[PDB]
Amino acid sequence: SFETRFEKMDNLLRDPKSEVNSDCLLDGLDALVYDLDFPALRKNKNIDNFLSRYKDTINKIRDLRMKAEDYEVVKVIGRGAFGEVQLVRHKSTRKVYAMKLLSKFEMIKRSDSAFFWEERDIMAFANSPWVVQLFYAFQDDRYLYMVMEYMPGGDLVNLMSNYDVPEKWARFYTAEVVLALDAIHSMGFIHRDVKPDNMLLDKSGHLKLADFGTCMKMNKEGMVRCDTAVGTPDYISPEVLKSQGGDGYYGRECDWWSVGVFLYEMLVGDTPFYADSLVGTYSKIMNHKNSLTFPDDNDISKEAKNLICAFLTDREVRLGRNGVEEIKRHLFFKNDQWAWETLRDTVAPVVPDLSSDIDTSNFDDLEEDKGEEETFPIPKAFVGNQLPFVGFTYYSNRRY
Amino acid sequence: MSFETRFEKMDNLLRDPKSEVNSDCLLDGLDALVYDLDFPALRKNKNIDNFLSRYKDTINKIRDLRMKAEDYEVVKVIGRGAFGEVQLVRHKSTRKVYAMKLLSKFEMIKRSDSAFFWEERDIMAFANSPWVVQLFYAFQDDRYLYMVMEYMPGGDLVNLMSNYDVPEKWARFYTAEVVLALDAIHSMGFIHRDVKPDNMLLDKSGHLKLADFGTCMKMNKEGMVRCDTAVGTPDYISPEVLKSQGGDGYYGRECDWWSVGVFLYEMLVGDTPFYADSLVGTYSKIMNHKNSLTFPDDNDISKEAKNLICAFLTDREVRLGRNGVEEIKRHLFFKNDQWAWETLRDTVAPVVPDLSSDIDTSNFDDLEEDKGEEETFPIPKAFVGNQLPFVGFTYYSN
Ligand SMILES: O=S(=O)(c1cccc2cnccc12)N1CCCNCC1
Ligand SMILES: O=S(=O)(c1cccc2cnccc12)N1CCCNCC1
Repeated sequence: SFETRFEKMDNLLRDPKSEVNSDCLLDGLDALVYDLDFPALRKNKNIDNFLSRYKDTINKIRDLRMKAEDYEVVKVIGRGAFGEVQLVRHKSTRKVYAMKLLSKFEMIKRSDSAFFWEERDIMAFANSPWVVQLFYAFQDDRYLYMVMEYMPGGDLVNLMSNYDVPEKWARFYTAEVVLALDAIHSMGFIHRDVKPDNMLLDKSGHLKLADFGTCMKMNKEGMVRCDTAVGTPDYISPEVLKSQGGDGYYGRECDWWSVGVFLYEMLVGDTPFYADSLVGTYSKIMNHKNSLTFPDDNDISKEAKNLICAFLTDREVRLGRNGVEEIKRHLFFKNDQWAWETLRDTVAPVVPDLSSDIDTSNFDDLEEDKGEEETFPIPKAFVGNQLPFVGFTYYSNRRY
Repeated sequence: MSFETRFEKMDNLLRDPKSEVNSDCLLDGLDALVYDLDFPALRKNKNIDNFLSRYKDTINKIRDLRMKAEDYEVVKVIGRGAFGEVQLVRHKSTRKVYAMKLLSKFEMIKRSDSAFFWEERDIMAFANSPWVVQLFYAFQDDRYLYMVMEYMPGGDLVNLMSNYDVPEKWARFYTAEVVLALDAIHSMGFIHRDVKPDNMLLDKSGHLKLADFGTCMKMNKEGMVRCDTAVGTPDYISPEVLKSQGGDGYYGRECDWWSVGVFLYEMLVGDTPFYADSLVGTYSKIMNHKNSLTFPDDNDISKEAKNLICAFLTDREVRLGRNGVEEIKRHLFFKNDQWAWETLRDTVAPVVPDLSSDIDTSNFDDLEEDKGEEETFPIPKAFVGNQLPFVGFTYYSN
């Protein structure tokens, strides 16, 4: 029908998940002009003509659309390959955020994943108090930007370095993590990289997961097929580690194993598979059956040792293989301070005391500035480097 | 501007028809970027092979959903030449009759001239004047631009003049409607440059409208328009536009009035005042208009008619209409007791077409067969971008 058509087309233009919404189209055009405006390319009439036709237009667009200079960088609060994360204040709204920058070039400079789609998707649509929230995603010719909510409480790595974590606390966090992961699993993802670095605390001291660059959609059997291991040395599960071209087919248990590693570390202060060198940790992980030993410390409760072991074991017998409910029913969690379904409503073990909306006391210092890093080389022929990053923008068609 | 402002100015830009970034335009940019990239040679680049593999599913569905050629049933061709054929079409779904124009993307690309259509699209889509043929839909594909306009069943003035020995009363009426039409086009800030009987069409009521505006241009600060472009059929073209072969020339709107003069002479005489066997012949006689312009020894043509024709057919500097349209309207030739300017298009036309059906083409000559195998673009080894000149042409009405 002539009506049905105008409508479907209207929906494809609106839907916050359509590959051709205003966000995708404005991006598509923005990408083109960006990937054409080079003297070597302008030699071609069409290109030159087109660009002059859209010169005034494209410029007005880039001034109306969300851009980097719309934010006042309060301070850098995290770095990594592919880019950094900075405490920013939106110049116009005065609203404070944690904006994540991603070097378009760096990711293109061998990253073999396009990981950022998962992260954009999850943080933008999860709508879970366990997931860091993405408010805006925009880009330019050099960086991807992810305007997320700021977690003033800092990460769990920082917390652990400042306190000798008592069981009560360890229980609380392990519990919030378990609920957080369960929520991510519910969205149909295996996290694959559960670690204290990605565990952040809000202004109330409650946990949220950030950084989902390793998340991968589970199949109908609830499994994942991967020939190359992903994650972190200390926390990678024996199966994700051994994952080979021979198959590489594991379930969500790999996350629970990591939770065990997480628990062991809070109580002990060391990782269950620490070694002189990374490669040592590798051997100790595969040999978990023998390498998993607790130091002679009379303070790790029976239950704690039990759960840690229930997690740090071969997938087939690992606690969690039979849904999250069997983890929750473990004795280690048995307490008289909270119940699972109301946990994030109980008072946290460490509540941050913040001086201002931009208080970064719970984040280690970092240099700032650096000096504009090298990006793509000026094209001699049409390369189209902005094409892989079309539709990343989350601004014109976001969900409400 | 607040964040709310900025956000909304942008969100409205996506919905404005008069916007180059409207959703339709943007959808072109993508639709196009798929065509001028989906070549085995270009697939080598991953950013391309990936970009295309991602939008394959989507882009196809899009092209099928949007307004496409096979949405129209071609009733009969009613005009050809230029870069395509004007055909009588009935919308398959709405069952509405339209005059659809086609423009070979390749043909334009081939012989430069791939920018004229912007003016025509704009004027016919936004003029909103009864003196202008209306553009309802403008869509495209990889090969043709399409301009779904309103059908003018009364045919053109060329046809009318070939069937009647135009009397003065009639000549006056049409000259008057042309004058009003052009003035309206001038009001939008355009110099027409190509006023001729071919583009003068009559509606079902026998009233004039201008079609084909692919020669109009925006008047600069002082109301002029420089230009350098070859000239086809100079019969109606003015001395200034002619002496402007190469950009070495700025002319006013009075170039259109000269054409109106040519128009009037032809209706009353039956031939163009500067006709010659060759194009260069006509051109020469046009330049030597101070001497070449003669009237036959049959004083059928009235005093006023001879005056106006001469008032138009003269050097720009002294040409009638250099002091606004009002001095043309006040000419005696138009002095009559049948109509007044401000109500002219409300008076009964000298020739009202009698139509048999909504698809009656009796007032249009049968056209030949093209037999043409419209050449196609060659497979590019790099990025040619033969779609970029036609990006933002797509236009829909509400
Ligand atoms: O800056 S973060 O990358 C970071 C990522 C994502 C969202 C964030 C929200 N607020 C603060 C920091 C955030 N981060 C802080 C210290 C370094 N460890 C990783 C967590
Ligand atoms: O068919 S047309 O091309 C034509 C052009 C533009 C709009 C039209 C609208 N209705 C009918 C014919 C139309 N045309 C009549 C015959 C040949 N002379 C040129 C004008």
